[PDB]
Amino acid sequence: LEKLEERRAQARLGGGEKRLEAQHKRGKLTARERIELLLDHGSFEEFDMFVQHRSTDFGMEKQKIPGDGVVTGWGTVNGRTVFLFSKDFTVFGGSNSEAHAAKIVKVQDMALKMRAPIIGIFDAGGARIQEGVAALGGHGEVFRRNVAASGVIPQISVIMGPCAGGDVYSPAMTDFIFMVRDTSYMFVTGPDVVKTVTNEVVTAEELGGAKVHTSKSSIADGSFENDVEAILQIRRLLDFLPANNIEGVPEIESFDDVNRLDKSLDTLIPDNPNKPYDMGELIRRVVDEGDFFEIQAAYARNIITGFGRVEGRTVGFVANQPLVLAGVLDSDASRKAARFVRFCNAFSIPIVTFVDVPGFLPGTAQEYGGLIKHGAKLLFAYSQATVPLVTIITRKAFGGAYIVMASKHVGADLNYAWPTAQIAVMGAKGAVEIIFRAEIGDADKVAERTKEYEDRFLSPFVAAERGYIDEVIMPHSTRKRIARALGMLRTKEMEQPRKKHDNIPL
Amino acid sequence: LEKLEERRAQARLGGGEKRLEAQHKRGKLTARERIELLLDHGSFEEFDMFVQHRSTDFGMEKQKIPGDGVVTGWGTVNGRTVFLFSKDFTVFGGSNSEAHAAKIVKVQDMALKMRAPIIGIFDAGGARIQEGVAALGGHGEVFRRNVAASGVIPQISVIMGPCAGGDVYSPAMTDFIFMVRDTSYMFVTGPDVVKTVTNEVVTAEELGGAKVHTSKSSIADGSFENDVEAILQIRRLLDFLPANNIEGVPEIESFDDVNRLDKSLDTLIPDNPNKPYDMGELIRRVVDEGDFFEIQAAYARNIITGFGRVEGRTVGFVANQPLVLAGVLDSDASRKAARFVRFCNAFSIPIVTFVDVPGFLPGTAQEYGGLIKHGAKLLFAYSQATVPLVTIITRKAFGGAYIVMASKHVGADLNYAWPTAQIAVMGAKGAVEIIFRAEIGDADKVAERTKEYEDRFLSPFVAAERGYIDEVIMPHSTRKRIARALGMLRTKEMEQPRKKHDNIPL
Amino acid sequence: LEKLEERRAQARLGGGEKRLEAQHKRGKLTARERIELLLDHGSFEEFDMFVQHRSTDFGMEKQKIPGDGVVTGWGTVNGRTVFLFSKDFTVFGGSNSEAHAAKIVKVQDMALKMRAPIIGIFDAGGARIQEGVAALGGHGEVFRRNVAASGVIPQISVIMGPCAGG
Amino acid sequence: FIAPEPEGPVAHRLAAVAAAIDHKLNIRKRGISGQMRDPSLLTFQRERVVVLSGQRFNVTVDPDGDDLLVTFDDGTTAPVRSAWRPGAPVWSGTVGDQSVAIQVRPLLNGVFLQHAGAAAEARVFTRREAELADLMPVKENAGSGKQLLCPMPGLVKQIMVSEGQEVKNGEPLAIVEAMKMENVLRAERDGTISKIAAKEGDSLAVDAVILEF
Amino acid sequence: FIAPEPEGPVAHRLAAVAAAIDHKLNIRKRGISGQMRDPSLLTFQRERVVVLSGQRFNVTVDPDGDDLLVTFDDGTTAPVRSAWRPGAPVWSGTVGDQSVAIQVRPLLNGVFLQHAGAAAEARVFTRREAELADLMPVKENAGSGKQLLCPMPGLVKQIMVSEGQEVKNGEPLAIVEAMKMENVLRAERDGTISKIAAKEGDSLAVDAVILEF
Ligand SMILES: CC(C)(COP(=O)(O)OP(=O)(O)OC[C@H]1O[C@@H](n2cnc3c(N)ncnc32)[C@H](O)[C@@H]1OP(=O)(O)O)[C@@H](O)C(=O)NCCC(=O)NCCS
Ligand SMILES: CC(C)(COP(=O)(O)OP(=O)(O)OC[C@H]1O[C@@H](n2cnc3c(N)ncnc32)[C@H](O)[C@@H]1OP(=O)(O)O)[C@@H](O)C(=O)NCCC(=O)NCCS
Ligand SMILES: CC(C)(COP(=O)(O)OP(=O)(O)OC[C@H]1O[C@@H](n2cnc3c(N)ncnc32)[C@H](O)[C@@H]1OP(=O)(O)O)[C@@H](O)C(=O)NCCC(=O)NCCS
Ligand SMILES: *C(=O)CCCC[C@@H]1SC[C@@H]2NC(=O)N[C@@H]21
Ligand SMILES: *C(=O)CCCC[C@@H]1SC[C@@H]2NC(=O)N[C@@H]21
Repeated sequence: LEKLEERRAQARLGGGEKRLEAQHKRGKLTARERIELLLDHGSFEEFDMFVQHRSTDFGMEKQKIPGDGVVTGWGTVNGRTVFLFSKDFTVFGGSNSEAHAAKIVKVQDMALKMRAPIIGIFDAGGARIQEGVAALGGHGEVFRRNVAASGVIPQISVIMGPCAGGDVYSPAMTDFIFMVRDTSYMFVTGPDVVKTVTNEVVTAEELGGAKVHTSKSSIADGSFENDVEAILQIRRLLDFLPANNIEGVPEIESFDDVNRLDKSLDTLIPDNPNKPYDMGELIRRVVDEGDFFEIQAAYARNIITGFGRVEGRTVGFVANQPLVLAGVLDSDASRKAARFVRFCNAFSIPIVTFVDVPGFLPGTAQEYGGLIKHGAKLLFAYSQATVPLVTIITRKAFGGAYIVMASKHVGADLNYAWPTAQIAVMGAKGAVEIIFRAEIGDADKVAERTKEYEDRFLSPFVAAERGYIDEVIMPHSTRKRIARALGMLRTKEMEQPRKKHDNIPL
Repeated sequence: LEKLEERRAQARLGGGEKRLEAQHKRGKLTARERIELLLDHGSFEEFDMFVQHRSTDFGMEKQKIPGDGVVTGWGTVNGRTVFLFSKDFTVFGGSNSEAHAAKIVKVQDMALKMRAPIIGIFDAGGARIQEGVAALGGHGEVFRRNVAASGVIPQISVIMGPCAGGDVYSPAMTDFIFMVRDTSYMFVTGPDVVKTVTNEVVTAEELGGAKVHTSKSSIADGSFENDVEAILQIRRLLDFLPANNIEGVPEIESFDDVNRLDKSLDTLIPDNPNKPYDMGELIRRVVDEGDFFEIQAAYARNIITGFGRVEGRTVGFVANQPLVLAGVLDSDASRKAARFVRFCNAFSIPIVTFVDVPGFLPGTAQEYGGLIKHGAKLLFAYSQATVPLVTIITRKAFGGAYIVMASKHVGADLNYAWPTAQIAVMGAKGAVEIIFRAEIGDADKVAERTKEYEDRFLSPFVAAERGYIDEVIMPHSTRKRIARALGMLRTKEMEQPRKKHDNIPL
Repeated sequence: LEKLEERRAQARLGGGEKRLEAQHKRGKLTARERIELLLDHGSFEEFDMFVQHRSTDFGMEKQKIPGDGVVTGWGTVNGRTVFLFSKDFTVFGGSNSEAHAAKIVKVQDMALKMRAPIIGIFDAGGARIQEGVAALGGHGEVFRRNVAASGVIPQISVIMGPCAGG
Repeated sequence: FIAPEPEGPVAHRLAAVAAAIDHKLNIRKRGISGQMRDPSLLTFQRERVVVLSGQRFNVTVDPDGDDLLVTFDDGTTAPVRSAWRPGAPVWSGTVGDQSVAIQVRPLLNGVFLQHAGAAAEARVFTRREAELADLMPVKENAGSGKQLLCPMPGLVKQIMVSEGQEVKNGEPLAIVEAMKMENVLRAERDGTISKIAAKEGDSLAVDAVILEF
Repeated sequence: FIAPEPEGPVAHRLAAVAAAIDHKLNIRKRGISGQMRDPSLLTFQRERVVVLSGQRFNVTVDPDGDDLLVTFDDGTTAPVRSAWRPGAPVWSGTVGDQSVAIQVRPLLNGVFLQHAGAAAEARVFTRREAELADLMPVKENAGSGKQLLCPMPGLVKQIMVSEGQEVKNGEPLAIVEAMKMENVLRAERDGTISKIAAKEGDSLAVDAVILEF
């Protein structure tokens, strides 16, 4: 009984006191400290605490550390069952091995079988070189289980240290990737190989740091100051998400009122059509208590995605941001919104869309980058959704951008419009230029026809007369209309035709 | 009876004799000529021949052309039912309208209901400006039906003319896009708006020509010299593809023999590890009669995708190309192979994979472009596949690239290896450097340990001893082993867990 | 903001004050009054309030009344979600047209999708003669929706006026 | 100039208000649906640590009917009564005997409180959470290179400052018009404008020099 | 130098062989599974058009049991007998009375045939297909520049050409080593080497100048 506790303490020591104090010196928590902070007090049950590797090459048999560089188990976050694994950087550098991957596979299998969220905490150095192809096989098993669990249970990856080589492909298939600034980085190939091949000198932070993956490469869904903040925000996020694709969104007691009006929204849209406004202000006015968990805030800032609550239930939000790039749709924003909409649809999360978009970003850079398929990704995600879709057009909706941004034609349930909405094929000037192309040399006649087109078509009423807009609502009633619409649409039933899977462009 | 035939002739005239002659002057066929060339002789039945638009704005009521700029209907290609629509460039420039989109919606609904392929021929000018938001609504309906039909029936888009604005988003979500060189182009935004906004002077060909979309942007799956060649190749591809996701691949009588050996394959792999070889030669020696329909041949040429036949049945092929970029995996190749594998799995097409890959492409350009998620796309597609998967490793399989390229660990059914295969975590030099970094200063010791590592681990037998490789086969029996394996695996049954859809990264 | 209120008031007037007065003279409520009486207080959300017909034959384009002769939407009856449409006898006699039937089809689709009861209030004069075979096509779409919803959601029809033809 | 850090009774009142807000939020949070078992079968930790901008308070929170009772290390107790609800910018109520109003702003894993001319970031942890948070390093900002670069291509609309003028943080510096939409640039540092490179009406490019701090 | 275009009996034999190959391929193709109705309930068009590298032959193909009979406009009939199967590089058989062997290289919508020193691209259409194909324009090659660029970064290892040497297409010009793999560059045009920019052992970036035509 005392020898068992002694063995437990020795296993908890991990790679030794020196490596633990080095980890703390870097400003990072240990794997067990991260697990303790993530879960409720006393709820953690650990699996495979005494697992050791069976490698006998290059003198590996002389160092057998229990746990083999990963801590696995399950617990509760706010009373709800979750599974998690945390790679121990002090044990062989956290490198993946056969038994390491076997423990991760066991925890993944249990999470999928019990229909519970699984959390991955990554602080490692890749795959163990001495293990050979067995580590690659274990990585492949982990990847296969990640693919199998996709769309069934939420998978969250927290990068709290180095992540290189084949390690990065496990978080990449999870739903959300979060990084810690200045201490974590991700790349398929390390700086040394980059120097030896491309003759380029970069550091780990420059190559794959948190800023790179949160603002450039679209890999990460967010970054945090340190480990404690990241783990607390993970706990906050878990309260938004369903446990699986069956139970639906969790519900809490809301302190907000669903019948309240916000008169400040009546003056949110500027009189000048060239003046931008903050759509995040509208989003935080609509959600309960102004609490909004934003996803990929630093990437593709011309669109906004994130989780809020309406009447105590999780609601996804997609909105164009006029403050960045005039709110146009480009490849980055399209891909970000498409991934968010696909996640929300997969887990039965209703989506509220605020539309203010003048079109797509022009130029050869967008066309050579595949803007066609990238925009088609968002169009595909919106047309594929069977969750409730509430769309509110605030200022602009022009042409294909109007079609893509959750219009009634692609399957939106309710489509509201503010009195300042402008739903048309294009602007009045370009429209009269295309239509009255013969009398282009005149000036007064062109101005008169432009004014006539502006008064006749750049309004929410041409679409309202065709039934494309369900109702033109006052801006101060936005939250009330959204709440009532979602309450009514909670019972929506809809299914796509039978298929193994769709062929959405990649 | 004579007035009906006169009306039919007037409708067949389209936009007039002068416009048809102008169309023929550019070297392009008319919509009806394209339909006649695509279908079997006398099999075309036309829908909505006399449909006219109902617009009354800007004097549109004075121009009522029957058909409204599109020819729709159904026919047979090699005796198999297909549906098709061909936009008529001589009628309002082929621009989409309410009745135009209604006809396309009818043909899409019939194609989805009959479980038959649908072919889209695009030669248009976007959406009709005078129609207003009704054209946008019709476009949205077409987009929704395109998304609904995805993964159920094969959708083929042939771009034989201009395609701009919201038009491009309908082909984008189809399975294959084919273009005609020097006469077709695709872009979301036209050159005039590009000049107005970005102050950049480009032509239609420079902005969205066939070469751009076949070699630079990944939009198109191929290009052809002219219209007749494109249509004949479309007929060939239709002969390759299944009618829907239920009937399976079509079967023909094969003139080739499944038991023949190819002694020339025994010397395909060069003795020098730095000498590349043509994997296309191996692919064309394995398929029946050397007939191989390649997909995206001009894009991401470090990997090869396309359709062949083994024993008269359609088989998909994915193979690394050592001739381009040493056969490494980058974002472009990963996305191309992932889309191909997703299409093949969606329609129950078995996939044969030839593996020769030293790893992934390094550098900041790949990491900043999202190499993590783009590479994970191919791994997701392979792990998600439930169709038969036969993998043959010829020369190299290093690190995570070995896992991605349809390894045993991600769900491959049979994994063969040539005697020249090298399955390891990395090269011998780097492995010795990592393992023996303490004594890296001794040149002779480093060389001796590198030789030992090369002899021990850079062989197909370490993986064979672990069961990762089913059999090491002689190169001359590759086709025989593949044919027997596919014949055995035809009865494979496997299913992913229940979900709305997966959350593959975009 | 004030122009939206003015447009809403003009749309609520239907086919004019005198036609509403004649409707009250017959002892009949208006379509909006019937909807208000049926649903809970303040629970009615209206769809397609500004929908207008697109017919241009026999001088129909000179009289475009918003709503096109039917009031559609959803509400709650005793706290439970219901969908309803009420034909407006003061707007073209309540006759079915293309946009009229389109609004009815929208409300039927929403009722079937949300698995909620749908209530039909009929006070009309058949199909609009000037709306050719488009009116018949809209009638057929409504019939198909009715057949599809049969046995899935309860369908209640209240005949509060003339109902003839199709 | 710089907001003073709360001291003495002001600090105690801010700590009590932060503890009460955290207690209310935790009580609401514990009512989430889908829990493995009944949340009533769990216990709330009385001992709490309140950190007010580098100042720790070891407090215990005990419910008393509707209001809370916050007890500090040195015997002092402070009942907290309020009708404040999350999302309300102002916290109004009584902390002990005095009636106070405190500005509440959202913060990551905490709240930002302003009261009696003092401002502090309030984070409430358990003892173990406080111990783990004490291990996190203090990270200092680097700053900008005393140059205002134009992040997007466009045309300069207006510049409201001249050379040799003092500008505080967040003050608008220039307006850039791109795709029929104005963009406002704000200073990320403090100092005097050395010189102005771009003039109003000029069509700048990506990462063009506008001014030097 | 340049492969002669077939003429006279050689052209007729090539046309007959192309027609026979097309007939065999069509017969195999018509037996595909999943057809709407029975393939036997359909007719095959006897009239065919064989376009032999800008030379048209109007032929009719009628199967003579195990053989094929091709009749031309001038009334000449050339029976065709062979055991050739698709994928075989050589077509061996008898065309009428003479026994011939023809090299078969497939191309898009046709085959490339070499026989008796003559080479021609053979495409077989119907009447309507030939009429539609006649509408297609003849597109000329745009050529290439006089500079040989380096498509990928790497190290130059070997150059087999020297100054003032005339080479034609399909000849190696340089070898570039990148990522432990060689890359052979081939000439896309013809021209004497006027100036060599890079030599062996020189590291070149992307699109670096190598040769001047
Ligand atoms: C991930 C990485 C950038 C971080 O390394 P780091 O943060 O500087 O920490 P270190 O380099 O000091 O390695 C720390 C320890 O972990 C061990 N380790 C890390 N990764 C390992 C792996 N994949 N296999 C075996 N051991 C590993 C090291 O041996 C070292 O042991 P030590 O403390 O006694 O020296 C670097 O270790 C790396 O690139 N590893 C290889 C991963 C990879 O595949 N990169 C792509 C190259 S193609
Ligand atoms: C597609 C496009 C590049 C090709 O134009 P083109 O090949 O040079 O042929 P044209 O410009 O001469 O237009 C041909 C005819 O079709 C008509 N047409 C083309 N597109 C049309 C549209 N979208 N709506 C209505 N009519 C259209 C033109 O009026 C013209 O009539 P005409 O023969 O009497 O002159 C150009 O027509 C276009 O961009 N159209 C708008 C589509 C779009 O949205 N582009 C993106 C801009 S943001
Ligand atoms: C239903 C019906 C018996 C009731 O008519 P009613 O109660 O006496 O009221 P009215 O006849 O005065 O018609 C009222 C108004 O609606 C209009 N209206 C009624 N039905 C209409 C229709 N089907 N189409 C167009 N307009 C119609 C009339 O023009 C009239 O306009 P008005 O007020 O300026 O005169 C009669 O209108 C009718 O039969 N309509 C045709 C419906 C039908 O198909 N009947 C079967 C014939 S086979
Ligand atoms: C004035 O310059 C009008 C041209 C700008 C129009 C803007 S640019 C981005 C949007 N895309 C598009 O086609 N129009 C919008
Ligand atoms: C000699 O230079 C060895 C370094 C090159 C290794 C090649 S480059 C592309 C592949 N990716 C990787 O990590 N190694 C392979």
